[PDB]
Amino acid sequence: MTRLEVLIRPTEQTAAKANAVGYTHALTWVWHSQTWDVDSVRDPSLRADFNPEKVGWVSVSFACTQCTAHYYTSEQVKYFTNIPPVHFDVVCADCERSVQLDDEIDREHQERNAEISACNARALSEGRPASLVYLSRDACDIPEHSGRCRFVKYLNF
Ligand SMILES: [Zn+2]
Ligand SMILES: [Zn+2]
Repeated sequence: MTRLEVLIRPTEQTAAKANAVGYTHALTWVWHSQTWDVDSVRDPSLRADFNPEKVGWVSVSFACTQCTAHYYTSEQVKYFTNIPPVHFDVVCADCERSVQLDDEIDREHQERNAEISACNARALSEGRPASLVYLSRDACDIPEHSGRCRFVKYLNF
């Protein structure tokens, strides 16, 4: 449960009338779940048309660029109209983790390939063929990588 505050202030074309009645801004808010607790979701600041006789909607849409997670909320704002739609097209909290695995996959390939190196060397000292090959994403024998890498179970065995 996270509050997202939205500040609305008059456009240039309505600012004089807003001043005349002394109503210079609206501060409103909506709420969102943990899915959208990410750095790129920040309290917006908007310009809209002050109008003394209308109530407008502010709409805030969230959508993940990597998955189809999405969320729509809205709130009424007195005396402001034509409020720009707010869109957060972001990488959601669950997808943030998935793209970061690249640093893990790479580290684990480095480790494995060190062990492959050692096995090949040992084999050359025992008079067996040194048949193992280093891993990459296109040819990987770590079972937990399957999908992120092309799992080739018997690559090195
Ligand atoms: Zn996502
Ligand atoms: Zn791999």
